[PDB]
Amino acid sequence: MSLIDPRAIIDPSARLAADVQVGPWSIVGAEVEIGEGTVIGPHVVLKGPTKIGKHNRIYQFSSVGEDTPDLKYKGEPTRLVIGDHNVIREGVTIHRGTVQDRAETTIGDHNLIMAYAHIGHDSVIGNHCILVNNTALAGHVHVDDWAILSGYTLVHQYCRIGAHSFSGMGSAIGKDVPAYVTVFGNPAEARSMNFEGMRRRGFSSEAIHALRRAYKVVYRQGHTVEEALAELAESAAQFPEVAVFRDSIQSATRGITR
Amino acid sequence: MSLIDPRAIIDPSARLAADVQVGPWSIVGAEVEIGEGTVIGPHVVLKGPTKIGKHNRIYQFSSVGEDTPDLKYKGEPTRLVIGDHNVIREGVTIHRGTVQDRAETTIGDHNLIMAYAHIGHDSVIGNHCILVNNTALAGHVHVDDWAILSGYTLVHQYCRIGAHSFSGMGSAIGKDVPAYVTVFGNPAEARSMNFEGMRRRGFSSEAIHALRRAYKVVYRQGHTVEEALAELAESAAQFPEVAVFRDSIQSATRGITR
Amino acid sequence: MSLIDPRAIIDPSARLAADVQVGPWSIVGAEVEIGEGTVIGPHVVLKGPTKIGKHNRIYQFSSVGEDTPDLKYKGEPTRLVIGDHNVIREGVTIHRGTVQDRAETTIGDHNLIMAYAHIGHDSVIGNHCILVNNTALAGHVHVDDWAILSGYTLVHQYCRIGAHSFSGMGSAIGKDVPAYVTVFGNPAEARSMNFEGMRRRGFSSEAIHALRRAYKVVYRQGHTVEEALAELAESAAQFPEVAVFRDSIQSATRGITR
Ligand SMILES: CNC(=O)CN(Cc1ccc(-n2cncn2)cc1)C(=O)CSc1ccccc1Cl
Ligand SMILES: CNC(=O)CN(Cc1ccc(-n2cncn2)cc1)C(=O)CSc1ccccc1Cl
Ligand SMILES: CNC(=O)CN(Cc1ccc(-n2cncn2)cc1)C(=O)CSc1ccccc1Cl
Ligand SMILES: [Cl-]
Ligand SMILES: [Cl-]
Ligand SMILES: [Cl-]
Ligand SMILES: [Cl-]
Ligand SMILES: [Cl-]
Ligand SMILES: [Cl-]
Ligand SMILES: [Cl-]
Ligand SMILES: [Cl-]
Ligand SMILES: [Cl-]
Ligand SMILES: [Cl-]
Ligand SMILES: [Cl-]
Ligand SMILES: [Cl-]
Ligand SMILES: [Cl-]
Ligand SMILES: [Cl-]
Ligand SMILES: [Cl-]
Ligand SMILES: [Cl-]
Ligand SMILES: [Cl-]
Ligand SMILES: [Cl-]
Ligand SMILES: [Cl-]
Ligand SMILES: [Cl-]
Ligand SMILES: [Cl-]
Ligand SMILES: [Cl-]
Repeated sequence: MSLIDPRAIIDPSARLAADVQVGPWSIVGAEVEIGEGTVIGPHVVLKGPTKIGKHNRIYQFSSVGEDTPDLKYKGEPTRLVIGDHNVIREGVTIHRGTVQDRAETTIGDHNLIMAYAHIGHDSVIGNHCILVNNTALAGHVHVDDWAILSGYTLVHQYCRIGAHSFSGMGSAIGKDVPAYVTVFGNPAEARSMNFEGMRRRGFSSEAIHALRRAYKVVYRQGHTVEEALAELAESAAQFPEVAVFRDSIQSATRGITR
Repeated sequence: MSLIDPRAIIDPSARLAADVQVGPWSIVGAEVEIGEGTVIGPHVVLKGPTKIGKHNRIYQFSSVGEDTPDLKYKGEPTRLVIGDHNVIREGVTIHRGTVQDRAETTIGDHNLIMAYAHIGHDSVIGNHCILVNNTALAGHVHVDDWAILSGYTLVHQYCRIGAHSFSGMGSAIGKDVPAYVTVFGNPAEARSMNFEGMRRRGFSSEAIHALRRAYKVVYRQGHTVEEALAELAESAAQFPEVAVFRDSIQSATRGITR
Repeated sequence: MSLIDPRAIIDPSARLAADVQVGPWSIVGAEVEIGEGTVIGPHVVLKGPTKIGKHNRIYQFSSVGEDTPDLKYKGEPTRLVIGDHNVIREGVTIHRGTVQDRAETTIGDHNLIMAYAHIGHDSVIGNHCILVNNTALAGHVHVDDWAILSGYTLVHQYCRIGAHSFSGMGSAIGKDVPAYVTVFGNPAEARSMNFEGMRRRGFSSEAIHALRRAYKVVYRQGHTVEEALAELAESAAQFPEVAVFRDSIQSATRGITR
């Protein structure tokens, strides 16, 4: 019968587009905004200030928009922003981040965040990412587009997870993961690149070839990071996809996973 | 108090035996069937098409019968079947599986699926199994009778867990685990055989001895798998419990955990 | 707004201080006692016999006071006791323990038990401890004061975790961790001591020095545990912090994490 179930609790300051659905026993707290086409399941807790975009789905037992730990001071404004076409499965926890220092927690578009995954404060997820069951981002974690974190992947605070990268199940990531790289184990170790994912995306053969060579430059020829960046310079100018790889290594603050 | 709490939602398509109990704020969805003596706690989400048998117990915050990701086409029929005398603890997630290709998700009888454990699509659990807290079966996983997967055990798609086998806590299983074998670590490694389980089952002392010999044949004498199967043939003809072990090795598709 | 939400269920045997808050769709079961200033969120399940103290916060989807597995006999009395100023985040599970053999499950004061963490039967946690997300104590685990168990730390039954000790993310602890010791990995290995924590607690620089020397006596000088205890004796009599360390090694029942 009604799009907003009568058993849900909707705070008067929440703002919901006219077609939003909310299931029974869900709570949509103060300062939570929900855009067109989004479906909130039953037994969902939403807390704000939080903006959720269009055409999202949030499943049962999720807590989205929770308090950030250790604020600089009491009542520093925080925020969580979720874009469009995302799926947040059961039991997921997502915390807000601080606004003043531009460290909101942010999730882009077309992401899949699977059961019991955890998105810690100030983390930023791009587009078309997949965080499989029980993945946990500790805090201040940046996950660039098309990355796949397999089940039970744990990510240390401040780590960057490169575009189109891949972690194996149960991986424990302490350092940055360069774009395209595949990591496994606890502690995580680089193995290869996700050539599969490149093909599914339609990369040319020449760019794949140039990425395979780039992997060897960084990981298999005894170079220092500095020497590898200088050697990749030329290929990175020719192939935007190698520039993605090179740029991910240059902006690494915690060293790269090796 | 009524057996179906008045605050629970029971879909007009669901079919329940007359003595079934359902707690407050629980949803028994469309196309769910629940047999005699089952108790559903509070805050449970059941979705279908799902058959739950007799004398089961399903605890709070569990999502039992969720959607399979792996559909060939929109509305391909899918199903989850749970047998009798099972206990499904809090927070457990169980996905359905496809009917057409005989790949339904199936759980037999007398199983214990402990908190936050995850049973992915198309998986098949036998009888008298224990999946400890946070165990995850990614998909297409077969758990044979009496197996124990210790807490936080992660199992790769398509793996077979043999009868009476055991995994140590935090194990990450990528290959098949032969019957009776104990495995540990990330990545998992074979260590020994579950002699304790054998004695709790009543095995004769000759059969336990033959199984200890069989472990060494496969794992300690430098034999190939082909060589080991040939050498086990004789003992397997004498002892049904050694045939279990031999048969588990012969039907391995991902290699055996070593 | 009423302190006890009209949608919560409060068993007539439960005993609450007058100012206790209890959110919608929460169950305070039989034999649950709750003290002054404690706040129970929505969607919380409390079962007894369980005592919760003063100024505690228990978040959504938590099951606090659950049954102990395999009691000596049906209806052997069990209990869980939680002290004051504790925070129990979402999805946390805490089981009771047996009363007769002094094995209740007990939690002291000023503890932070983060999302989806698990406290198994007969476990004892002191004061000012942090169990990060998804930390799991299997059963009969003792956690001394100021310990920090990072996310996804798994603890085998009967282990003791010493005061001021630290585990890295994803650690799988199978033996005792001495006080102050930092451990990492699956299986866990000792790396150093938590000198940071000592500084934040205000230890004198002479006591930190004596603890650094004590670490080397146990771990870096080829001594047996017996030898090391004899050599530490003198410093332990002079510094109460080194006695903490020595006493944690002497009372180890599963060997120490090395
Ligand atoms: C189906 N493929 C796998 O399950 C491999 N995989 C990566 C992965 C997983 C799922 C997806 N998608 C789901 N909907 C769309 N995409 C994509 C890649 C794992 O993480 C395995 S571990 C694991 C897996 C599931 C639960 C618990 C655990 Cl531990
Ligand atoms: C009591 N034995 C253990 O706790 C050993 N165990 C195997 C095991 C565990 C339980 C059972 N049963 C429970 N009811 C009946 N059987 C049987 C074997 C583990 O998985 C340890 S780890 C762990 C354990 C519990 C929670 C989280 C974690 Cl991480
Ligand atoms: C901020 N520090 C860290 O996040 C480091 N940490 C220890 C730690 C963590 C939190 C706290 N507190 C929170 N409120 C007060 N204290 C203190 C120490 C981890 O366990 C990282 S792993 C992890 C972290 C969080 C979620 C999932 C995972 Cl997997
Ligand atoms: Cl909108
Ligand atoms: Cl999921
Ligand atoms: Cl956080
Ligand atoms: Cl993997
Ligand atoms: Cl790879
Ligand atoms: Cl692929
Ligand atoms: Cl792309
Ligand atoms: Cl039935
Ligand atoms: Cl679903
Ligand atoms: Cl459980
Ligand atoms: Cl699934
Ligand atoms: Cl073993
Ligand atoms: Cl009190
Ligand atoms: Cl009590
Ligand atoms: Cl006691
Ligand atoms: Cl938390
Ligand atoms: Cl327990
Ligand atoms: Cl760590
Ligand atoms: Cl350290
Ligand atoms: Cl320091
Ligand atoms: Cl102190
Ligand atoms: Cl020892």
